[PDB]
Amino acid sequence: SKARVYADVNVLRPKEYWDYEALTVQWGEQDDYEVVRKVGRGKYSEVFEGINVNNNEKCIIKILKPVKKKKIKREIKILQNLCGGPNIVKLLDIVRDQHSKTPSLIFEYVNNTDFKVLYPTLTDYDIRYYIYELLKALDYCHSQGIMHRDVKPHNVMIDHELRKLRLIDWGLAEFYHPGKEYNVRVASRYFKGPELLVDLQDYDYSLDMWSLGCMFAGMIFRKEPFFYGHDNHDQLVKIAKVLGTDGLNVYLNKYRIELDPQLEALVGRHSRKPWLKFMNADNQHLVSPEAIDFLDKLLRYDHQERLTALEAMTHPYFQQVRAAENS
Ligand SMILES: O=c1c2c(O)cccc2oc2c([N+](=O)[O-])ccc(O)c12
Repeated sequence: SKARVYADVNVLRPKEYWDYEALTVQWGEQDDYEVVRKVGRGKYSEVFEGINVNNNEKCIIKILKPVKKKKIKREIKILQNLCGGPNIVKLLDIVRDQHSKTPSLIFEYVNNTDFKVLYPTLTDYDIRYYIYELLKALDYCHSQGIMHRDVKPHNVMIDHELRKLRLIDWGLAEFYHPGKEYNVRVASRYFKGPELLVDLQDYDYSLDMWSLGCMFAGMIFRKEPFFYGHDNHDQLVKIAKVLGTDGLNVYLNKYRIELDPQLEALVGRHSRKPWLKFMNADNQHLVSPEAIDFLDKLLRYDHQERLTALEAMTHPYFQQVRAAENS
């Protein structure tokens, strides 16, 4: 399997663009940034809000708790290559953290409003708008030969007041190379694509489109997460209970994949459950034929059948967003 788009991006670029291991950081000075308070944590990162001592503006300080250095260079190299892209967080500086020998990434400040409180208030139009903004970020990073691999509400910061969106945490992001087999223990459980769950390792940018689909489904149906599995095996079961096993079967057959016996039994057999079956009084104001058509084209077992970020952006669902933009 290989990406249907942007497959040769890293093939055409200098080895220095994607060879993150050869990266040598220009360590800045730690006293240049002052921590003001904690704001959260990734899987292996402590995040704080700070202030640049020199120019007094606000910044974000992400201390990469022991991640592994190979992994630290990867994230830095990717952030450097993506800086300036639409709706992508911007890396301003890189320093050493006193309490530890942990690198510490300084980002431009991003005001975010917790999605758990924000999402319930978004109107039909707001959802179209923000998803389109997120799509701009994905088509951009894909066009630059990079897969984010951890798309989820938690990594999409939105300033609802200024209507600004930023795709964050590129700690699991990677460079796409045709035919390469990647690790499947990426992304967060609820947003893991079928490829990660059946061990199809030569996956590509399309993985992000599945995760986007999961986020989108949770938003329009007001059910988060939309696929609520309790472990990776159960996650595939939850997906199969909605998309049906008929399609799962065609997929496994196409890619010559054999589900282990345990997982195959857990999956069982299920008929497809119509998207409209998920509509109720709480989400009626968000479920429209265009929303469902767009969603349907994202949540496909076959990663090769999913919309690309560029195609997604031209879907009629976003027609008003584009119209408004062309002015
Ligand atoms: O990983 C990040 C992150 C995280 O894991 C958990 C909670 C907040 C975060 O914020 C970030 C911000 N930010 O808030 O501007 C910028 C870049 C990042 O990588 C992160």
